[PDB]
Amino acid sequence: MNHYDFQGRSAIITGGAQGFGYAVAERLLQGKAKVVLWDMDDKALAEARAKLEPLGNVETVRVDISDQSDVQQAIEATEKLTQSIDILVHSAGIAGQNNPVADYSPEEWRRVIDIDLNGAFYVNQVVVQRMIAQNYGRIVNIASIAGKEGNPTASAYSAAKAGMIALTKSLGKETATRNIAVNAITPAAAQILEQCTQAHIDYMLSKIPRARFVKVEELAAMVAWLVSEENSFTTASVFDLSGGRATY
Ligand SMILES: NC(=O)c1ccc[n+]([C@@H]2O[C@H](COP(=O)([O-])OP(=O)(O)OC[C@H]3O[C@@H](n4cnc5c(N)ncnc54)[C@H](O)[C@@H]3O)[C@@H](O)[C@H]2O)c1
Repeated sequence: MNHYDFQGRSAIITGGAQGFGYAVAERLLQGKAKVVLWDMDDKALAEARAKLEPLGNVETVRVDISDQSDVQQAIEATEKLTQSIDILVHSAGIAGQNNPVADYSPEEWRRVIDIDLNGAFYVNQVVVQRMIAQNYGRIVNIASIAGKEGNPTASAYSAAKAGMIALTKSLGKETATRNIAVNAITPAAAQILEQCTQAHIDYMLSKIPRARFVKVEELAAMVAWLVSEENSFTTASVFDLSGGRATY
């Protein structure tokens, strides 16, 4: 096992109460970062803080990242809890319902874009402002393989994740002359997936050459390096976690 140092650094992790964000918070606490969990569910946040407290110092902020005003209230509350805001791992988002474009609900389309794309912009804006003021920052926007490939019957989700990738490329080059790294990750499906049929699971696994889904352990390990100081050159890039499926 590697060790990523985070002493003196503070991190914001949206969607940190469970799943990918929780696994990243668990690893950043091993690097002894100060972790602030952003999530919409106040109940899940309370269970996360209870599990993670024996691992280190953790704070929680209730916020809907698709509401820009709630994001503005969240970043100010976080400033009262930290000395600086050094790391952002944007993991909040929904999967959206599955439907062909010909049948997709306009309301569901707008809901997916607001949460998975507009929300990512709101969070990235207020956090990078602090990173600019301190001339330090590391950002990882957790996208998806769907953003690269355009999965059939998931157009809204795929379109939202592709915007997050372009947002990442744009924001990265805007801050390239500063000590700020802005990158994204395109993971495959994770072990959310239990609502699927077995035949549907066999189809998803047939597109992944490793024949298995990514473990939250493996995502958190790669995120931990991407938000460390040693990631001092690569920015506006996409790091893959698809197990051999992606071709670019
Ligand atoms: N798990 C997968 O198979 C998979 C695959 C590819 C990409 N992703 C992406 O990774 C992210 C989440 O992954 P996960 O496995 O941890 O899902 P999850 O359901 O286990 O957790 C998602 C968390 O984000 C929160 N959330 C949703 N909308 C929110 C909002 N407006 N404001 C604040 N919090 C909100 C949720 O409360 C939850 O805590 C998403 O961006 C997802 O698109 C997941």
